[PDB]
Amino acid sequence: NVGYQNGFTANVTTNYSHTTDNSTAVQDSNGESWNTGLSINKGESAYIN
Amino acid sequence: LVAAYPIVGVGMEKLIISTNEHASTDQGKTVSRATTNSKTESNTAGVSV
Repeated sequence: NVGYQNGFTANVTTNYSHTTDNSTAVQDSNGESWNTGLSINKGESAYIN
Repeated sequence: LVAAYPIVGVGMEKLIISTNEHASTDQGKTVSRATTNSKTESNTAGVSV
């Protein structure tokens, strides 16, 4: 950066850095389900008397 | 002189066909629930000039 404050000024900055990280997690689950169902046979589909 | 003799024969009136398929329908529902708990931890260094 440059600028004006009681005359001309300038600054040049550098930077470097190194971070590390580690973590856990635990996740449960639970559920239920239902179902129905049919079928049919077209041809030979009923019996009579 | 003439002979005693029977003469027969058959004749078609109608004809009906009937197929064979096995159709099926199904219907279902579902319900579920889950929880999660976790924890992280991190560190950082750095130098600028």
